[PDB]
Order: sequence, then C-alpha cells, then structure tokens
Amino acid sequence: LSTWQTFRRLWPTIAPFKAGLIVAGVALILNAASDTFMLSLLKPLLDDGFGKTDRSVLVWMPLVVIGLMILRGITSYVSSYCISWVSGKVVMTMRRRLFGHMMGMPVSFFDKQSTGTLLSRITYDSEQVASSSSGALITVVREGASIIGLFIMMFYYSWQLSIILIVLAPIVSIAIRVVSKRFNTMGQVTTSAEQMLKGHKEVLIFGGQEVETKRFDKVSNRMRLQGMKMVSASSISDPIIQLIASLALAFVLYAASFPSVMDSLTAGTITVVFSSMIALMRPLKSLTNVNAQFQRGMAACQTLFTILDSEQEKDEGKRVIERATGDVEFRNVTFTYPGRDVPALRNINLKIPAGKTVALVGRSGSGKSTIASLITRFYDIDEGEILMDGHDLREYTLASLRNQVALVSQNVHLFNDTVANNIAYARTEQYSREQIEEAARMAYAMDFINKMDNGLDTVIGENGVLLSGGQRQRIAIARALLRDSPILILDEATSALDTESERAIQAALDELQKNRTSLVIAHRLSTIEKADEIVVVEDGVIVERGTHNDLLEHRGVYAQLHKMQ
Amino acid sequence: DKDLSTWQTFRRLWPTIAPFKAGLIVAGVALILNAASDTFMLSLLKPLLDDGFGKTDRSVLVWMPLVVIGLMILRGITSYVSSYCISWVSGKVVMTMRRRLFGHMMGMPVSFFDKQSTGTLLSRITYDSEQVASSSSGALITVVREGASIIGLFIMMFYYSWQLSIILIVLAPIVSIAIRVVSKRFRNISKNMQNTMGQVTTSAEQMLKGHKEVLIFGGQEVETKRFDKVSNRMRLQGMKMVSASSISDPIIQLIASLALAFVLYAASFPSVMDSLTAGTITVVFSSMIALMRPLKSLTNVNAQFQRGMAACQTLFTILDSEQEKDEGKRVIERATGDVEFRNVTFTYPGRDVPALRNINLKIPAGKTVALVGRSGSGKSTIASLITRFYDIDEGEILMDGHDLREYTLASLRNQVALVSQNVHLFNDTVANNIAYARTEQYSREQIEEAARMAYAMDFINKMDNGLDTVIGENGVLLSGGQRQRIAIARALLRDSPILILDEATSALDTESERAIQAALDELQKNRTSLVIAHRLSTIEKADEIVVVEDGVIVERGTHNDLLEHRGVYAQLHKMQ
Ligand SMILES: *O[C@H]1O[C@H](CO)[C@@H](O)[C@H](OC(=O)C[C@H](O)CCCCCCCCCCC)[C@H]1NC(=O)C[C@H](O)CCCCCCCCCCC
Ligand SMILES: C[C@H](Oc1ccc2ncc(/C=C/C(=O)O)c(C3CC3)c2c1)c1c(Cl)cccc1C1CC1
Ligand SMILES: C[C@H](Oc1ccc2ncc(/C=C/C(=O)O)c(C3CC3)c2c1)c1c(Cl)cccc1C1CC1
Repeated sequence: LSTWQTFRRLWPTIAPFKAGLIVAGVALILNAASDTFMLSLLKPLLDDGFGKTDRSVLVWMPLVVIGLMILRGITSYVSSYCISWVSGKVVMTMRRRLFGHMMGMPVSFFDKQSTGTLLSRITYDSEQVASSSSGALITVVREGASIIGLFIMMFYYSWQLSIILIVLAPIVSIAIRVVSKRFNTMGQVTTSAEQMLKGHKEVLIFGGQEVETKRFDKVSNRMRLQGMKMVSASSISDPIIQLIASLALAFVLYAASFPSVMDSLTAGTITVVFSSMIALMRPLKSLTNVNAQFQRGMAACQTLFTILDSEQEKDEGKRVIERATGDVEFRNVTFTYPGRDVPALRNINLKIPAGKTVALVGRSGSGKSTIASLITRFYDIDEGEILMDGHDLREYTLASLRNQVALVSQNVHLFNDTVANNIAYARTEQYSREQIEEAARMAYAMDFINKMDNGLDTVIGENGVLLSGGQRQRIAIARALLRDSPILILDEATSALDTESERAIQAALDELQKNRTSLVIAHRLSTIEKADEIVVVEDGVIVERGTHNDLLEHRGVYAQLHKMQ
Repeated sequence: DKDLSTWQTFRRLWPTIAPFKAGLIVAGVALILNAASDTFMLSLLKPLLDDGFGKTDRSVLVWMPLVVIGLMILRGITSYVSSYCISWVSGKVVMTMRRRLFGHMMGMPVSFFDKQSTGTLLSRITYDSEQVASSSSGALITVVREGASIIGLFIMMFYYSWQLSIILIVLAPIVSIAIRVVSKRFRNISKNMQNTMGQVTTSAEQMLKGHKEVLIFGGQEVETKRFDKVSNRMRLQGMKMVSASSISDPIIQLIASLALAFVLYAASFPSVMDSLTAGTITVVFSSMIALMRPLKSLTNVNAQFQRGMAACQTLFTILDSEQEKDEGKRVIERATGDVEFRNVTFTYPGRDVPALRNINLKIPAGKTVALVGRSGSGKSTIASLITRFYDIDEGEILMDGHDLREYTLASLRNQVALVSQNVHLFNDTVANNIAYARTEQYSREQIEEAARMAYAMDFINKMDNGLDTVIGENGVLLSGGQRQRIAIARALLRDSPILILDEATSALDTESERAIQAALDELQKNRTSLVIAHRLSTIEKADEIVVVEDGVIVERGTHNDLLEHRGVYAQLHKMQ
C-alpha cells in the first residue's frame, strides 16, 4: 500500500517527462525482438545452411546478422539516452526541491539530524530513487518482452520440449526459493582507530601502544571474519541455483531422446529451442529481483517525502525595519528547548541599550549562548517578550529582523568563493571593492590575505581547506564591519583564542564593538573589562550584574568565574 | 610511466601477500578448472548435433544429460572454492595493511595529528586497503580464468576447422585497433563527473552546515541560484557519462560483428565447408562468440590493476612518513625528577614567532613550581616540551642531569604524569581507566585506594555499577570536575616522579573543589611538579612562581616575596 502510494506522490514530478519513458519503452521492445530474431536465424544456418545450400550461409546470415545488430545497437543507444535524460531531470528537480526546503527549515530540524545525513538525502537518496525505478522500468519491459519473445519460439519449434520445461517450472521456482532464503564490526574498527587518534597524547604517556595495538588486532580480525562470512554466503547460492536449472534442462534433453520427440527435431530446431531456453535464465533472474529494487527505491523516496512534508520556519511577522539603532530588551523571557522539559532560560530580564556593548559571561554549558540564539529568532519562546525597538521580535518579518544582526565567530562557516565575496556575502553587487578592501584591513585580515597567491580574489577552495582557525575570525569581522549591522552578536566560546596574531583580532573587535550595540558570549578578558555591562547567567537565571564601579566587586559569582578563565 | 609506478608499487605489496600464496595457488587452479567446464560443455554440441541427430539415441539419452550435470557441479565447486580462497587472501592482506597503518600512525609526531583531521586518516585506511584488495583480486581472477578460457577456446577452434580460426586471427589486429580507438575516443570521463558531483556536495554541505549564517546574512538566493547551476551541470555530466558507453558499446560489437560475418562469409565457400559438418560449425562459432567476453575482460585488466596500486601507494606514502624521532638509548626506572631548562628556545612547526625564547628555569626534585602569565603564552608550550611532543630548537631540557633526547621516549614518558580536565577517557571501565595500560600490574585494592585518595568515590559510588560502570562513549558520563579526579587517580596509582598539572582548562566552578584541592595536595607532597596554575590554592603553596609573557620569564619568586616586591606579579594579583 505504502510502496505504491509513495510512487504516486512521486509520479507528478516524473509526469512532465513521460514523453521520454515511452520512447525508451519502444526502444526496449525492439531490442528484445532483435535478440530473439538472432536465435531464430540459428535454425536456417544449421538445417538450411547444411542441407546443401550455401545460399543461406552466404546471403541469409552474414547480412541479416549485421542488419539486426545495427538495429540492436541503435535501440540501446536510444533507450539509454531517454532513461538517462528523464533520470537526470527528476534527480535535479528533487535535489533542488530538497535543497530549498531544507534551507528553509528551522534550526530545530538541524539539531535532530546530522548534517551528513541531510546531505546524503540530496547526493545519494535522490539519485537512488531514479536509479531503482529506471532499472525497474527497464526490466519490466525489456525482459518482459524477451520472455514472451522466447517462450513463443520455444513452443512453436517444439511444443513437446517446451511443455516439459513448463511443468518443471513450479518445482524449480519453489526450489530456488528455499535456497535464496539461505542467501557492527565495521563500527568498532572506526571507533577503535578514532579514539586511538583522539587519545594519541594519552597513548604516548602511559605507554599504551601495546594495549592499543592488540585491541585493534582483535577488532580488525573480527571484521575480517565477518567480511569473509558475507561473501561465502553469497558465493554458494548461485552455483546451486545454476545446478537446479541445469538439472531441469538436462532432464529436458533426456526427453528429446525419445523417438517420438527426436523425429520432430532437426539439428537447428533443438539448437534454437535450447538456445532460447538458456536465454530465459537471465530475464527470469532479473524479473524475480525487480520488485525488491522498486521497494528500496520507494523506501528511500518516502524518506524524502518525510523531509518535504516537514514544515518550514514560520514567518508571519508583517513588520519591516530599514535599520534599527535601538535596544534589545528581554521581558520576563522563559525558554525551553523542544524535546527538553527543563527550561534552559527561566525568568530573564535583559536590556542592551542602543550603542552599548553588553558582555554576558557564564559557565560553558549555561544558556548564555541560548540568549544570542533567541534574539535572532532561531527559536520562538514559550513565555515572555523580546523587544527590538520596543516591538516584539515576532512582529517583524524574519528577513528584516536578521538584517539588523551580524554574527561573528571563529566557527562562522566560510563558503567556497573568493575572500572578497565571502566578506560581501549575499551582497556582493551592493558593495564596491574599495568598500570591501577597506573592511579587510580594518579587520587586520590583510596581513595574511596579500600573502595569498591572488590576494583578495584568491578563492577559498575545497570546502575551506586553506584558512586557519584564527584567519576565519578576522574575515567574519570584516563581513560584519562592511555590512555595518546595528546589532552585533559576537560568539567567543568557539573563538580558539591562542593564535599567532591575537592582538590583531582584539583591536578589530575594538573597532567593531565601538558605537554599536553588541551582545557577546564573552571568554576574553579584554572584551569583558571594556564592556558597558557584565551579566552572569547561572543555569536558567541571571544571578548578578555589574558596571564599572560594580566590576570592582560583584555580589554573586564573578570572582570565581573570572579567576578560572 | 604508470605501468612502472604501479609495478614497483606492487612489488612493495607482495611481501604482505606472499604468506597467503597458498590461498592464491588454490584459487587459480579452480579458476582453470572453471574455464574448462565452459570449454568442455561447448564441445558437447558437436556429438549432440552430429551423432545424436546422425540417427543415434544413445548420445542424447544416456550420458549427454549426465555429463552436463556433472560439469555444472564442477563449475559450482570451482566457483565457490576460488571465491572463498580469494576472499580469504584479501581479508588477511586487508587486515594486515590496517595493522601496519594503525601501528604506524600511533607512533607519529604530535604535529601530524594537530594538523590533520582525525577523520581523513581514518577513512582512507579502511576504504583504500579494501580497494587495494578488491581491484587486485578482480585483476587476478580475470588474467587466470579468462586467460585460461581464451586458450581453451583458441585450441578447440583450431582442432575443429583449423581453417576458419586463422581468418579470425588475421582480422584480430585491425579489429583490436578499431576497438581500442573507438574506446579511447569516448569512454574515459569518470573524473569529469566526480568534479561536478564534488561541487554538488560542496554547495549542499556548505548550506547545511552553515545554515545559521545563511539565515542571518540573508544568502538564500545566492545559495539557491548556486545549487541551481551546479545541480544542472551534475545532471548534464551524468548524461555525458552514459552517452560515453551508450555510443561506444554498440559501435564496438558492431566492429566485432563484421569480423565474424566475414568468417561466416567464408563458411559458404567450398574449399573448407566440404570437410566440415553441421556439428563442427556450431562448436567453432559458439567458441568465437564465447571468446568475446574474455577478450573484453582482459583488455580492461590494466585499468583495474593500476587503480588498485594507485590506492596502495597512498597507503605506502603514509607508511613512508617520518615517525617520532627517538634515539635515546637510555632508560631510567623511577627518575628522581630534577628538571632544568637551560637556554631553551622553540617555535611551533610552520610558525615564525618563537613560543619560547632563552628560557632558563630549574625545577628541583620533590618541589612544585607555578607557571602563571597572560593567557595564550608559552606556559602550555613548556609543559608540552618535557614529554617530547615537540623537540626544542635551541638549548637543552635536562631530566636528572641528562637531555630528554638522550632518553628513550618510552622511559622519558613513564616519568611524566599529566593531570588536566581534558584528559581522554577511553571507553571502558572506570577501574581500567584509572589503570589504563597497566591493568595486569595493579591489584584491585591498589585501584580502589587510588580513587579514594583522589576524592573521586562520591561520584563513582553514585554510578550504576559503581566503580565497574563503563565510563566513556567519548566521555558523556563524566563532568569536567570529575575528569580531573580520575586523572588524579591515574597519577596516584602510577606514582610518577614528575607531575604536569594543567588548571588552565580546569573548572574551579565545581560543587566539590575543596575535595579537588585536597587530592592535589596529597598528589604533590612527594614529587616534582610543574603547574600551569590558575587556582588560589596552588599559587599559595607553590615553592616558586614564574611569570611568563611572550615566551620569556620576566619575574621569578615566591608568592609573598613577589608581593613584597610588588612588581609585575602584584599587577597580576590586582588583575586576578
Ligand atoms: O549485456 C551483456 O552482458 C550480459 C552479462 O552477462 C550478458 O548476459 C549479455 O548477453 C545476453 O544478453 C545475450 C543473450 O543471453 C543471448 C542473445 C544474444 C545473441 C546470442 C547469440 C545468438 C547466435 C546468433 C547466430 C546467428 C551481454 N550481451 C552479450 O552477451 C550480447 C551478445 O553477445 C549479443 C552479441 C552477439 C554477436 C552476434 C554475432 C553472431 C555471429 C553468428 C556466427 C555464427
Ligand atoms: C524450469 C525452470 O523454471 C523456473 C521457474 C522460475 C524461476 N525463477 C527464478 C529463476 C532464477 C532465479 C535466480 O537466478 O535467482 C529460475 C531459473 C532459470 C534460472 C526459474 C526457473 C526454467 C528454466 Cl530452468 C529455464 C527457462 C525457463 C524455466 C521455466 C519456464 C519458466
Ligand atoms: C576477430 C576478433 O578479434 C578481436 C581482437 C581483440 C578484441 N579485443 C577486445 C574485444 C572486445 C572489447 C570490448 O568489448 O570492449 C574484441 C571483440 C570480440 C569482442 C576483440 C576482437 C575476434 C572476435 Cl570478433 C571474436 C572472437 C575472437 C576474436 C579474435 C581472434 C581472437
């Protein structure tokens, strides 16, 4: 029921190209016939060819075989080009549909699943569905035409032998069933090696090389034993299946011996009746496995309809702000991550007056990073109110709201393009290269850019292979600087502070934070002390706050928190 | 070039394979007998047509069905055997390669690991070593099985109708050249799509991973329009991929179809058809047809074999990489712990600013020293150097009056205990984590007291199975404040003479830190200590405090003396 209902959810995507499937379909039909017409000629070559008629061996055969193969070769080229064309069109339509849909999903959708899983949905599953269905379509028709093309030729040239094979087919069918039914370690290998490379530091001291080598020996030998097992199982099945089929066909030949049968048979008749019986062994093998591949094709497809049926983040705000030099205010905000029942943030009131930088410090796991995630509306809240310019964040459209925020973090993912186009990301045409180039030196990122071979027009290549942890940060700063966003969110938990030129990064932040609202998950001592207000978060609550005469002494946790970092 | 680069690389791998040569020898004999079953069955067509239909019922009846059944049994056995033998030889060689790679990576420099992602090494050794066997195995099976059958078929063609065979042979070279040219023209474009698919991968991965900056910076169109382009080129290249073989396959068998028709156009002419009979033509032509698949498989062996050696080389380069330099030749059992830096300067690999310069400091046995200074300096670097993770550039680091590099890394590193919050917790029992590599040397009562003296038993006694609970699974079960106490339990048990204590990454925000402070006190009563200090407790009791900035020791003294002095140290006291 499901297996076929999914395909019918999929057919609409295919229907614009059905024009390619039928043309392929006929190309398949004529291919089976051409292969059937050559087993046909096998009788005139033997009987007529050696019934004292060199007429047939010179005329009939050498030129009809070349004729049939041209037809055979063109039908193959055509069906191949149609299926491939249709198969290409649907995978593209689907990859594109999932790319757009997944991109519009909320961050809750990305938390559950791996990024590679969602990427597998686009790269492989989308291709496996058309692969499994195309082959399904080919086998149903191509070998469905051959099987009837061959069965006719069988009975016509000798009804006696054919009906002896058919009566045996039920028993053979049941026999191939019982044997085809008799048709973790890899995870341990990857783990045993990964946690070795993880603890290489701890393996050198304590001298664990020995216990690690023999831990691996076990794990590597166990997967080798599982590896041989699967092939061994697979190996034996077909030899038996061939044996079974050979028995029945042998019995059919012991039948041709009887004088009533042999008299009807010539040298050619039997040669084609057994050549066509043998030609039936591949179509039968294909036609029995075809619904198993259609299943796996549609199971991968309902996976993607599960994704496509998922709902994109809700953007019902109908309010637009050109630019907001203004404060962000939390009004008794309480938040709980979906799937968790203990609020990450309890009753919280926080004010970030315009132009001022509020550095919030907190324990590594606390909901300090949850605060900067709520302002950008990665998640909607359960109770309370967050006001930007005295109006709820949910009042605004999400595009306008996020135009006011700029994110800066080491882990800011850098996309595959020029340095310059990363800095002017999604606004390349807006900013002149002079505007770009200035933002680069104002971020102290130029010190390493000119070292690059083409400098600013050098392209970050192969998924970001060239840049270092510290380098990305100064490009993230240049991106926010150039865009000049009213609200600055600065992630310093992921910063990787120990760098070759940290003083360069620090002054950049100095320039960026200035005359600009800034909300920083701070780990650095310098960005902390030269910040307008400090805010401590303990679990879901704010324990104590303080300015500059309060920075001298805090009532709550600051003394122990500062002492640790 | 590549037939040489592959063949010299193969002669590198044969040492790994030769211990299983017996498996190869057997597999091949079966493959031989496998190809003869197919050759001997096509011969059965001649007596069937000539005698069985030359008015004799014995041939078709009694034995003809028996023999074919027998031949199939032989085919099935030769099949299964060769398959099992190859799958056995491969499994071994694969496993062996892994143990060689694994063993070699464990002994690599620390620079090799901080620089390379852990994954890329892990993926290659599991994937490549399997490809080296798959490609090599398939190559062997072809040269033997199909190389045997072409012989078997060539002979049978010459016995039955010595004449027809030669016409095929004289046609062979031009048919061969005809086929090779057609083949080289079209089908060699797998990489063209690999590039295009890579761009589908990159764009999709960039969008999915960097999903949060796309939303903030509003690059949905720039990402969409980019995936619209690349996905189409991927689509197009997929078709150019099939069109390669959709065009090349029908052309090639047409070329071979001509050559056979000309052999069949001679079958009509009188000189040779007279001697021959209807039963010999069937076995001669079917043999020529049976020759087509073997000839296809063989001429594609180099492509298969060279590919396998192209992945075996990537495993050989990693093996050729230089391992940790280790020429000490000196072994020390329970060093005293008299560590002294003399004129040490050092720059991390690839950087151009030394992490340390003209460092001179002395750490006498049984006494602690605290290294405090601006975060991001080389105090961490100092700790790294005593374990030989990195060799200094200039100067010398002495352990009991001898340069560390004089010592065996094994002996040198058994002297050093490391305590920090970022210790690795191997997924295994708590007891076996406390006695990591010495489960055989330390009794249970020995392990029990080490955890007790580390003040860790409160959170161990709360475990599911207590001390035999399995911590690990990459460490979820243990908090940071609890990692230290396990790290401390390791050091108490082994009782190493030189302690490296890192509170930098440690968390003083722990419900039980007075218990962590008591464990630390008991730990360092005995031995030399080198603290990257960040706690009031340790700098309070430390024997010497050295202030480090920019890889230079600018002030050395006791906590009180430096406060009487009240210079740079007092500034830090005011700052923290
Ligand atoms: O698709 C190819 O690979 C698969 C994987 O094994 C093969 O099964 C497949 O072969 C079959 O599909 C062939 C089919 O089972 C039998 C029908 C084709 C014709 C068989 C011979 C007829 C005798 C004609 C006498 C006049 C593979 N495709 C090849 O095997 C295709 C096959 O070789 C067709 C090309 C044959 C060339 C014809 C030359 C005739 C010369 C006559 C002189 C006596
Ligand atoms: C007597 C025999 O009747 C079956 C019936 C069902 C089968 N269903 C599947 C398979 C193969 C399965 C596989 O390869 O997994 C076979 C054998 C022909 C291979 C089957 C043979 C047979 C042979 Cl022998 C050769 C040609 C035709 C038939 C029957 C008339 C259909
Ligand atoms: C006359 C003709 O001589 C070649 C020579 C080299 C070949 N080398 C490769 C291939 C196939 C390549 C592929 O499929 O990519 C073929 C065709 C017979 C298949 C080749 C045919 C021929 C045919 Cl016709 C049939 C059987 C034997 C031969 C040769 C005389 C031994």
